[PDB]
Amino acid sequence: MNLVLMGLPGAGKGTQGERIVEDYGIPHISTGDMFRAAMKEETPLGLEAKSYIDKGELVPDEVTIGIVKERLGKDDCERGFLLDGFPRTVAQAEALEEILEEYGKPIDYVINIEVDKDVLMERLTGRRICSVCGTTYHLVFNPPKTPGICDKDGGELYQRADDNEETVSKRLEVNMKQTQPLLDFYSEKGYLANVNGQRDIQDVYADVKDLLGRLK
Ligand SMILES: Nc1ncnc2c1ncn2[C@@H]1O[C@H](COP(=O)(O)OP(=O)(O)OP(=O)(O)OP(=O)(O)OP(=O)(O)OC[C@H]2O[C@@H](n3cnc4c(N)ncnc43)[C@H](O)[C@@H]2O)[C@@H](O)[C@H]1O
Ligand SMILES: [Mg+2]
Ligand SMILES: [Zn+2]
Repeated sequence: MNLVLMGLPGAGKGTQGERIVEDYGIPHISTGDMFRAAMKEETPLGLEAKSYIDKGELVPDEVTIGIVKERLGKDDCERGFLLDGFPRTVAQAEALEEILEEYGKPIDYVINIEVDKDVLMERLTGRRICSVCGTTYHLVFNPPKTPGICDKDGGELYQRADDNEETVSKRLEVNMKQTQPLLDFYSEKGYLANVNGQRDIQDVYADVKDLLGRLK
């Protein structure tokens, strides 16, 4: 199963992707997570990406395409994969098309998780992330069993650096500009499937499961 999840900041790509990987065992590849892991490990990649990430701007296509090409070439991906947050520009989509021919693994679906732009700020300012595994919670919409710690591993939950109001505004602006072009690109390819992500997590996942159940 070759999948791509797309959506505006805070729409719920990670929340739905974790559910997909637990049902299908494919690797969950999020470029955002890769960038934050790089920053945490203080690598050259982390240094390069941090500037854009802190501003809520897109990390340049070249370096981003490069780490995805490398990542998809790993053995854990020979049985399928779940891209999350990549591609997010038409240029990245065209590049992904080329890359997948190489690794002989064309896209089955590009799932677009649609949530009103006006309710995303609340999704992000109320978000808490696990410092250990990266899973996310929400103070109101999906709270951890115990405040301050992850259900799975007890790690401390914190607020992602770019989830501040100022940065979210830039993130929304930047990605909204990229949204129609990406939808048009995949609609034409026929890989696109829009899902209403502004409902309970389970209702959203049910619709997603429906789609994936159609693939061999
Ligand atoms: N390809 C690329 N090219 C260039 N630059 C790139 C790049 N990829 C990454 N970058 C750089 O990296 C930065 C960060 O990228 P990235 O980490 O990919 O940012 P993002 O796309 O904005 O997505 P988010 O992680 O913020 O949200 P999400 O959709 O996963 O939502 P979640 O499930 O956590 O949910 C959010 C909250 O909502 C809650 N929630 C989830 N579902 C629901 C629901 N159904 N109902 C109510 N609440 C819900 C959750 O509990 C949580 O609190 C970018 O800004 C850019 O600088
Ligand atoms: Mg995410
Ligand atoms: Zn955790």
